[PDB]
Amino acid sequence: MKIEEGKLVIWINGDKGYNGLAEVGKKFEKDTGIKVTVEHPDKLEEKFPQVAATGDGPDIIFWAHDRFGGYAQSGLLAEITPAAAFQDKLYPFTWDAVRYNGKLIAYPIAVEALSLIYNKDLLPNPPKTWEEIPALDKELKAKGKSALMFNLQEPYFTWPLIAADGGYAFKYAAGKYDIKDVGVDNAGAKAGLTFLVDLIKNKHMNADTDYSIAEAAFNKGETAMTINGPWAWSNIDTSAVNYGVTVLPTFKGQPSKPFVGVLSAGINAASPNKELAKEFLENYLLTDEGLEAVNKDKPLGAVALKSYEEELAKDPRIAATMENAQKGEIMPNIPQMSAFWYAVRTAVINAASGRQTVDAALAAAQTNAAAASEFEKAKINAVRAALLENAHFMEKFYLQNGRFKQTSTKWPSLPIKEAEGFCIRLNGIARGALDSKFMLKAVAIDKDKNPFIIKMNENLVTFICKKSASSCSDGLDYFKGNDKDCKLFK
Ligand SMILES: OC[C@H]1O[C@H](O[C@H]2[C@H](O)[C@@H](O)[C@@H](O[C@H]3[C@H](O)[C@@H](O)[C@@H](O)O[C@@H]3CO)O[C@@H]2CO)[C@H](O)[C@@H](O)[C@@H]1O
Ligand code: NA
Ligand code: NA
Ligand code: NA
Ligand code: NA
Ligand code: NA
Repeated sequence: MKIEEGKLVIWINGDKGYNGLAEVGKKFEKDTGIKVTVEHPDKLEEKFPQVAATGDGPDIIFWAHDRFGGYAQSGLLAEITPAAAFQDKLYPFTWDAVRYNGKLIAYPIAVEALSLIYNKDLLPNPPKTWEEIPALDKELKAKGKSALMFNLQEPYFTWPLIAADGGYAFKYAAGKYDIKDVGVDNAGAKAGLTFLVDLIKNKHMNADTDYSIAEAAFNKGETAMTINGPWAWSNIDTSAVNYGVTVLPTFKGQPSKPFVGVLSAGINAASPNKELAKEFLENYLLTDEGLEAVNKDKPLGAVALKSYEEELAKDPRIAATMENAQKGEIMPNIPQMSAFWYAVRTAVINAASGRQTVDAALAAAQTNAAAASEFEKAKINAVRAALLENAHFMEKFYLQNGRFKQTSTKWPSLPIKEAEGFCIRLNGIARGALDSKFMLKAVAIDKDKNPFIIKMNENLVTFICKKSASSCSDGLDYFKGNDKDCKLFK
């Protein structure tokens, strides 16, 4: 159950250079005696918050930075505090990708963007526009080939087209990503997904194509182009394909806008090996030799470490990666990114299969992306459970005393005064309060992490309110005052 002291367990995705990373772990063990176990479990980014919530999981978790705000909201990550001399060794924008509510919550490793990858023997002059792909596919179909195959099961790969003409995830305004301003169903997003769906309708792509299908077709010379990231180049090198890496096609005259990911390494808040983890990441991995060992296994892309990036930048494939990154933008790291991705995944699959029109698929995704996160819903349920336990006490107290108040100016002391990061009190001053009614109110101790209050009456009718000035630190035994932006709990 508990993480073992005196060892490092690392999780990293199966498309990355995990054998190269294990070589870094071997060097760490030679120098320190500390064994390093690198694992690449399936769905590691979903497993981590499940097991880390209980104090389990790896010491170190690797993923793109977009997952990390959610992990931090759940209290799963240790704060990262590099010395200034170390911080200056990495590009500032990579630290900003892993900065959440003022704190660094991971070490940045590498900067990833998708590029267009093309077979130079089939296609010495690849297209500059998406619009010319249908004609090109027709020519290649006459030769027993196809123009383009890429993973249609993951929204990461289709997003650059959706974003090109105006799609966006969350608008950045007034100094934050605004989770109420989602750009998934505007005209530009609809234009881009419509074009992808048109390609499928016209048999230029097949809706069922996934990562392995598209990789095999490209690496076997059956399709002229694919869309993928630097991690994919290793398997192409093994193949007989002479490939180039270039800027993504434009759509309606505008660049495709890939979402740029920073592969990042966080430290589990429950790890008893935090100082060893920091030494591994700072002094072994984030060095020219450490990144090289990973890069030799599967290319990292551009790296966050300035010294090594100066070498990698001379590789034309890295120059092309950077060109596409410059036309995209950094993913937000905020907790809501999970809801955004799951929503767009379903939309693309549904529109591409014909199960829904583009308009209906994206209208649903727009709603789902802005809807209450899984964290918020779980928190509300868990806080409500604590309210129910206190309500049970209130009814026990009532039977014992004939009223809900202890005295005319004092409420009885509750059995569950804190739960799930909320303080819980009776709501309303006791003076003049009626004898056969009560209200319980739960307020967050950390109101940036849990920006809502929950209140419940004696018959368990519950409201969630997003605006309240109440504070758990005000030194009082009750709450008073009105809440705003309230909605019935169902
Ligand atoms: O689609 C469901 C999927 O949504 C979320 O996954 C997203 C990743 O969080 C995001 O980083 C990006 O993933 C790509 C990696 O950055 C890249 O290094 C490489 O591994 O390819 C990945 C894409 O397959 O985009 C995906 C969305 O496609 C969410 O975190 C997942 O739990 C969920 O399964
Ligand atoms: Na340091
Ligand atoms: Na910090
Ligand atoms: Na923000
Ligand atoms: Na690289
Ligand atoms: Na470039």
